[PDB]
Amino acid sequence: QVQLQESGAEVMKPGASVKISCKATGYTFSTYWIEWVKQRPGHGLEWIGEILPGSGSTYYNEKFKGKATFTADTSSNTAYMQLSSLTSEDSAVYYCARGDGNYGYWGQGTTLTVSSASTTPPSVFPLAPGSAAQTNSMVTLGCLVKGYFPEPVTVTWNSGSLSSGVHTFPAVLQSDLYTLSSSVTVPSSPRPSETVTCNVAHPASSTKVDKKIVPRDC
Amino acid sequence: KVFGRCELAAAMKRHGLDNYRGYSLGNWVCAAKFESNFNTQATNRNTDGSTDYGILQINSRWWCNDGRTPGSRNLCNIPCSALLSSDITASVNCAKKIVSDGNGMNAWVAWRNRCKGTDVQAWIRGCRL
Amino acid sequence: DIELTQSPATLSVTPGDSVSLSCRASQSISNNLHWYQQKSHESPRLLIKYVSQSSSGIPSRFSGSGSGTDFTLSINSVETEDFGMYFCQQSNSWPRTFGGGTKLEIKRADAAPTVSIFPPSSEQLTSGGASVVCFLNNFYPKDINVKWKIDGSERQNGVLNSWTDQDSKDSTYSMSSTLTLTKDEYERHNSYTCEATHKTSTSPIVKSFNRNEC
Repeated sequence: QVQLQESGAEVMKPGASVKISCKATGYTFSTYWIEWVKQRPGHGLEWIGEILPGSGSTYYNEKFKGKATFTADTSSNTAYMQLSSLTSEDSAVYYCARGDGNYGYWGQGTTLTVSSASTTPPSVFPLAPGSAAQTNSMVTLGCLVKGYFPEPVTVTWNSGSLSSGVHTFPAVLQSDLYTLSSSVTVPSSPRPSETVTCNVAHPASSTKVDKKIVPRDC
Repeated sequence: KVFGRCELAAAMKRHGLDNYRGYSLGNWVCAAKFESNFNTQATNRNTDGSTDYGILQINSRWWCNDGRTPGSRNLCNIPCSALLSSDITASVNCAKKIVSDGNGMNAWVAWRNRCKGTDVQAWIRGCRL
Repeated sequence: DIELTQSPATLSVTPGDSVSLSCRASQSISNNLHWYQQKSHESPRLLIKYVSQSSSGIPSRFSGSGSGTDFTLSINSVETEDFGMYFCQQSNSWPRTFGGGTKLEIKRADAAPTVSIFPPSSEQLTSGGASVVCFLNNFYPKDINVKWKIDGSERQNGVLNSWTDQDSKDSTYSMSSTLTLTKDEYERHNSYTCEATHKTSTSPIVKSFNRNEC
């Protein structure tokens, strides 16, 4: 089986650099070229360059020449890519792929985030209906998780008992910090009779919160 | 690895590239000159999916196998990567097949465009071989 | 570089229908184009190579043809599993170039959003900021426009929206849209309206909250 295993997510300050590795098993590693590709959300894919591991030979896309830098350990069977002087514009998913003309074998991707923000803990605010919803047959409750760095945060409701009717939204950026929100629709027999809690976990900072949703005052 | 004008001639000579299929030792060092400029890691890519490799700039389509070229023959039956070593044997050994192939050295554009007849001996000037 | 341009950017198809994707090269890349599929998150996956050779494992439903500067991937009878992004890449020259992607979404009957607005929690007001939130869950099509208004005046600064990928089970979208203020500005207004305009209605969906009512 031919496999390419890459390194995990990286979160970096602007101006630093990073080194993405690509361990490749299942073939004469000195034979094929490793090509690197970048996928920024909002762009297509962009070819960065290639390395023929062990030969000393590399070729850069003129754009990246000077900012990407390919090396390889024939011992270990790992090709590496360094990107230096990171700007916001560097935040993307990078991939190694073995150079077949087509790229039939790819690595799993590596996500790079570049930011000055520092690990921040989210505040969970419950969003209980002020009025309305409630009294009808389904009621929608929510959780607002804001101003956290970095991703991911994990949201479950009732520790996963409540799985259907959930919508957890994509994490959007607000002034260097992330914001997120989840919604759950329960039958009106459930809330407020039974408790409905949103469990929020953010590993980046060891945080675990649970917010019970309660009727607002009025 | 970047051979010397004569440092090369010598390794080229030892490999018996002189008078090869009527090709003097000069015909070769002139090509390896204009081609890779004596660099053993030289690579250049074409607009056909192919790549020329090492000192003699052998090409993946017919000659070697780099796993990514279309309509690959691998006449020299070798991984192109071998063509990148400092040991010009892969290369020198492979050029020998190219010649057999009845165009002769015309196959080396930079030869056949920079040292046709001319005075290829130039390159051996003072090359105590 | 050789620029490949793809069409259409997006495509909504009902399952079982046939589709053609177009990839046009800025110059003859001869027979040197491959098509990949990408579901959200994961690496691309080769469907076709050198315009038309089957890579084993790929469903016969996918076929390609073409030559010169125009290539086409055809997906005869689209399942629900063929939906993602679709790219063509060239291996003719360097840099290698990818087309901009064709995003294939599932078409489904129009469905109107259920809108919910929530006021700021007590807890929040203590940090001297107030987010009013607005869920518009399970709609189709995806085109939807939200407007916030505070005491009749529309408001545009401080609004943050987010959309869900298409529901796997029911093919709908949802989006939350949050208006964040300072406690201090929040406390000098009465009504927070959230109007949605959408295909499914000749008039807007409007959810309001009035601090002074109860």
